Amino acid sequence: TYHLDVVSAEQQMFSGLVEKIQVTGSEGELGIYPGHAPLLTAIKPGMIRIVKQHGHEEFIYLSGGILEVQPGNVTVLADTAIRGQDLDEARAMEAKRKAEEHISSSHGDVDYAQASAELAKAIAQLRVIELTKKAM
Amino acid sequence: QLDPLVVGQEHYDTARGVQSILQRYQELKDIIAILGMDELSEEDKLVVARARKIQRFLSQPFFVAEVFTGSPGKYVSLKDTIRGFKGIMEGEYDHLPEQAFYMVGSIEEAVEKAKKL
Amino acid sequence: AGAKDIRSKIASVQNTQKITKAMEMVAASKMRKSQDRMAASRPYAETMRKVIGHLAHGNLEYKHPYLEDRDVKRVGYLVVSTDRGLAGGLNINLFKKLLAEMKTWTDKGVQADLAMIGSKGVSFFNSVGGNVVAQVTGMGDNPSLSELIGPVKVMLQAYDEGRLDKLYIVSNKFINTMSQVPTISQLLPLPASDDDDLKHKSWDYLYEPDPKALLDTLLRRYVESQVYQGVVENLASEQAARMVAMKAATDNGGSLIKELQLVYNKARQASITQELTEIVSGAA
Amino acid sequence: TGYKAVDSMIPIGRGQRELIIGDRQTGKTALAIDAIINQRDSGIKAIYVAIGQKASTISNVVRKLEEHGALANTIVVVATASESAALQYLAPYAGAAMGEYFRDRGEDALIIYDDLSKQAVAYRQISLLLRRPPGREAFPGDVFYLHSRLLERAARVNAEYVEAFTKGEVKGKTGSLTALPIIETQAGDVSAFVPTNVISITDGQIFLETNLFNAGIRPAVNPGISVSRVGGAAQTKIMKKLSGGIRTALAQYRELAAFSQFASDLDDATRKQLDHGQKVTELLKQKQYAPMSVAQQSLVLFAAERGYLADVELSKIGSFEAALLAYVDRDHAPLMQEINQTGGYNDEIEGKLKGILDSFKATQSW
Amino acid sequence: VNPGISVSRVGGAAQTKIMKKLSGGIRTALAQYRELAAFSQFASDLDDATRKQLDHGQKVTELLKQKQYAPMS
Amino acid sequence: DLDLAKASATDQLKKAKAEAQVIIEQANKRRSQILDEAKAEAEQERTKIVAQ
Amino acid sequence: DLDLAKASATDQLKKAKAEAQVIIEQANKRRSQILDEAKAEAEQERTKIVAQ
Ligand SMILES: Nc1ncnc2c1ncn2[C@@H]1O[C@H](COP(=O)(O)OP(=O)(O)OP(=O)(O)O)[C@@H](O)[C@H]1O
Ligand SMILES: [Mg+2]
Repeated sequence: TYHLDVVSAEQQMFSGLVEKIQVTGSEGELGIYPGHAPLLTAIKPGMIRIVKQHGHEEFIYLSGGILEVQPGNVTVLADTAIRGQDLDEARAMEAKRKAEEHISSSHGDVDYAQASAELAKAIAQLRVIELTKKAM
Repeated sequence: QLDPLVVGQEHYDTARGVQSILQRYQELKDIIAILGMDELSEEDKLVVARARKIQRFLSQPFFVAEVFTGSPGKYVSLKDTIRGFKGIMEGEYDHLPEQAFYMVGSIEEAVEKAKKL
Repeated sequence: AGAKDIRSKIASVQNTQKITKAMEMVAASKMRKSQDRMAASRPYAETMRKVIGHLAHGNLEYKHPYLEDRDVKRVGYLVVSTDRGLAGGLNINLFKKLLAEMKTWTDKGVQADLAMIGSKGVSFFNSVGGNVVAQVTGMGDNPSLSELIGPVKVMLQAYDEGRLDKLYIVSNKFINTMSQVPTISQLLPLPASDDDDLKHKSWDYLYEPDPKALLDTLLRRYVESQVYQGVVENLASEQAARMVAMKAATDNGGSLIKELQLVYNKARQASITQELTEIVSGAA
Repeated sequence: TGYKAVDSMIPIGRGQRELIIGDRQTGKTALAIDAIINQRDSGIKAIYVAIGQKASTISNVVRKLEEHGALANTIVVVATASESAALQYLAPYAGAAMGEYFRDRGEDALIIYDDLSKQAVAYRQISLLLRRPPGREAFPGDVFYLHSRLLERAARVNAEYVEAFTKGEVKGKTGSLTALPIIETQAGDVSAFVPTNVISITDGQIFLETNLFNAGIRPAVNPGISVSRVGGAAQTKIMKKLSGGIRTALAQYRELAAFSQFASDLDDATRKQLDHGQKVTELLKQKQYAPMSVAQQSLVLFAAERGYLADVELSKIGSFEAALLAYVDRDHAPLMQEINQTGGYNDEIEGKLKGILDSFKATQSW
Repeated sequence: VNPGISVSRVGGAAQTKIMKKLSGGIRTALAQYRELAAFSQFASDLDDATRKQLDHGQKVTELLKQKQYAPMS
Repeated sequence: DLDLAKASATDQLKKAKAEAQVIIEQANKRRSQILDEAKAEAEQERTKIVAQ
Repeated sequence: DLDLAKASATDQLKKAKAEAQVIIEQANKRRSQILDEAKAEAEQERTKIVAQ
């Protein structure tokens, strides 16, 4: 057996011991057994099959990534979203538009909003200084 | 005298529901202010509108206030009051504008004003 | 003064102190969750940086624009900022450090371009008048990489298209649970590695399909990860800075209670005596 | 007192003085007359002294006393809001003498003084009309010695005292008189003059909170700030066992639920304390004229403390409580009898109560 | 003059109908401004919808200011 | 089928308990009606006997 | 293991059928208890009001 990592930029996805894997490399299907020579390739979006030792089979969906295999080791630097020349250019276009305008969104921290507004009403017009003879 | 035993369960439930809706709206008001309304959940975006319509509907034109406003006054029976609030809270009038409830008498004037509005 | 007016203000300050204690607790939990998510992100960058170091500085070192120091005429910054207040001085410390380093650059006559993460930085830099060119805001508790893709893409495109000649990220480093520091670090051209992979002499990869396109993709993904890491470290720095700030505000409230209660005691004593003296002196 | 909240959290003893204190219209008079109505079918004779009350309140009080059959037990002493201040000032002492008659004969009495704060106002009026010098808030100097020398008559007297007083006609009995003075605060400022005097006189206070009362939490007893300094010595053993935690559990639940509003997505450990507290706080309210016997309260509290709520924790816990009482009243009445007669608590009774709730949860509905 | 804390029980009956017409929006604008006044110390935490009310109520308050001995017709 | 039997037993129990609750609320409504009838009869009986 | 599954499924269905019949029989018992108690209180109130 050998060690397999499926790692995204955000969080890890698999860290077990494996007997073999099957992937779609960009240049075709590819099946890594133990001891396999060092290799580096992209992988296409789609499923990877793991057979954990004792023969347990499972399927992991990957939005892409890079596969790198080493003496006794392999890693799949999986992408977290579909990547492409057009999708990424559309996202950059929206990121540019939002800056050429002055449009901004609202954070989802409703807890911060509640506490912020309660504190803003509570602290308003205390008149506590001059009432307290603190100079400062 | 506001308890089920003397006013009946219908009146008591209508009153407690109105107070609960208005309290929930008073809670949501600051989230609306900081975050903006488009962040509220779709059931809270409905509590807001229904509370805002309740808050309009319990205003009323008086016969003696006419010299202040010129508009005629209206007398509303308790049955019509309960029927109107019980309808609003249950969503029977989610299709009317808010200003259809402002300074009206019975709910019939609300539907007729919206039809005119 | 007035005894009732003071007691009302005492109640209002106690209510403020209670709110700030709750905010301290919430921040102290969000900080732990955020700094664990921070550790969940290391393996991707570490293993990719070892691969890039093997391709770029090892044997058969390939040539790429991102690797080498072309002459600089204008500079790009990715700036991370919060969407929220009550964080203390954190964003203003970072933005003043940026404006100092950017002014030193503009002494030499070079131009500078900014891309923003978070609404605070957008507001501040537009008030200052900085040249923001791309932005993402409203990340909240949940910073995605698939939203970082945009502004990082704009700055990478501007680099390979030959406009930007150096690229920085500007962020707070989380170091201790009460210590964070504003930093500027170079993303591109790629920082020099300390380590030498001469011990990787003994092997080389089977590069399928071809090493140069694969090194191009590797470098693009690595810059992305390093930016995401800078966002998550700044978010945990935000939670810790809010925790400390709400602690200090709760102690300030507790001192103000003492000072208001002293004034209330004096007021109620004076009221008792001024009344009883009026009564007794009125009885001829 | 027949109220789950008081009888569990704030036990009252024969010869204790417990101050019912709270803002206007928070169930002070209701709680007092329900205590009187509970005294029906006990050796305790009840006295109700109404000071400054409007006559419609007294008419209602007497109708409810006779309706629930408690009137044959109790003396009603009336000094209405329109009667001369002399009658209002000197009333509680008449009530105290009528109660002390029973106390000195080796019997038990209970007396309620409705609005001692109105007695203090009537004594202030009668004092100022006699040109006597005023004090902190125009109340005369001895207003403390007004309330003190009244409340100190509420006492438990030993068998030698009653034997010597009655000239040997009664030997084994100990007499007692229990006072429940009512005080009205303004906006809950406990630290006012007459409230902090009466709090310095009595042995505890049942503080009734207005923002709990308006939220439908009736009776609105406030834990923490309310205490009985006589405490568990007066309490019966089964109630002392079951109730030990309830007060601190409720106070910490209230502070935690105050924190909660600012903290969504909160630890799943406190998520359970903050549920169990919200169920116990929902369970302890009850209807206007419904006094509950020690066995009924005990088994409801056993149900709440030993987790039998946690599935029904959803809702309809009021219907659950009513159905549980009706089920136990149908089958296991010989146990309700044992509990009401002895108040004792045993591992055998613990097992019996487990068997009752197991059979109820599996076989009935609410 | 502190509006809203200050009262006239005569109201519009003592106003020309042009003034009576125009004054109601001033009253509602200042009432909304007074309600939304607290948030003003944290203005750039707010939403734009409430922000437009807050900075409108400031402009009305600024418009009422007037120099002594210059009565207006 | 073992897990389907489990879902059938739990559905049968909850169906029977809701079906019992409609019987109980029918008894409660009947009680409220018959006590209101008894009260209205005692009201009229009083008005007649006090006039006499 | 299939023969065990059939035994377990039939036993649990027998238990749920018994428990449903117990629940509804006790619901009818409760309803009868309520209706008797309401008859007694109907006369207790009427006698109270006429004596008043
Ligand atoms: N447990 C309860 N459930 C439902 N209603 C209640 C309860 N206790 C009191 N009420 C209602 O609340 C109202 C106020 O009760 P009560 O008259 O006892 O208050 P109070 O404090 O004695 O009044 P005041 O202070 O004005 O003399 C009454 O209408 C009463 O019926
Ligand atoms: Mg009262």
